[PDB]
Amino acid sequence: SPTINFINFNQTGTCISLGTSKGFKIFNCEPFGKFYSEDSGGYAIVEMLFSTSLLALVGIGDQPALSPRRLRIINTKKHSIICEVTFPTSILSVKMNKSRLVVLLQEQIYIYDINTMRLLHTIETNPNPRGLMAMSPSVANSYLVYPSPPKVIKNGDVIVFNLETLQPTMVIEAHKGEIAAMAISFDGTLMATASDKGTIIRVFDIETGDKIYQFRRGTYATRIYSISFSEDSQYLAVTGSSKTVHIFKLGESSRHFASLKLPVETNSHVMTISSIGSPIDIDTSEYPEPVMKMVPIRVVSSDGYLYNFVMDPERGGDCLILSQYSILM
Repeated sequence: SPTINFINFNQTGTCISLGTSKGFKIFNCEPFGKFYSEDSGGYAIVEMLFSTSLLALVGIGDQPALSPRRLRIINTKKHSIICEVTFPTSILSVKMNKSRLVVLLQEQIYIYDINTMRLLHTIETNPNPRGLMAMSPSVANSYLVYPSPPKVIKNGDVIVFNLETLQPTMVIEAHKGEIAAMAISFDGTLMATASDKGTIIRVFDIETGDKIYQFRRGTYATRIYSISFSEDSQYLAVTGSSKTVHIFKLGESSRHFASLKLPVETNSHVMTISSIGSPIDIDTSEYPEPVMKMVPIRVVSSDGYLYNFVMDPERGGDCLILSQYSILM
């Protein structure tokens, strides 16, 4: 039985990247199935480009060849190695769209042309120990957002950086405290942020800097693990240490529009990621709660299961858990 170290969806929500102590795995979401697998060694980062065969790996450290300071770019259809780049400190994050690749270190950001692999720019950051950043999956609004703390008020400033021209566009005073999560809409239009107090979720317009939405999350401060826009930007999923997943609806303030309840059986210190899918149609029977259009949402947990929920786009509330599958069987 292997330990899970990393999980992510691809930019579309159709595939799952996963990295364990013994290899890495790649799944299709629906109909669920392993698409690729490898027993090489321990991995810390496994990141996809949308459904191309290119993926980026960083080994966790149980091998001389996969030090945490090394990005390796592989092709799964060719079984080839496109490239490898090394960095002065451990890699904390890797993000991609079809024009640029970004590697995130605690105090630097590296920005590459993804076809050439020519390094285009490097940003010197103040310490980002939590490896927080968000990158637009659309080339047309190709934006990267990353936290901008003071070098040890204004702890929750965020930098919006234009990847195409490699120049910063604005500073958003998003939060009063350290940033704890960030997401960017599929069209590179909106940004969503939360601070380490997880009480308030904010949504800004990238072009303006104008705060467009503010949601209250929970009552007492709890940690936030993830934020994700649905592709049409009408819903926003946030997961944190409460074992609850909250869905907020994007039309002063608002509490959450719906919630997902992961099974009581799961460990309570498990971290999760989610993605909200395009709506679909369901027959009433075979699922108590006659053909309504639900909104499907997927939640996958560190303990290694994928969960299928559906939300009622008009009534919200607590969402029904449709299904569950597992990784490494």
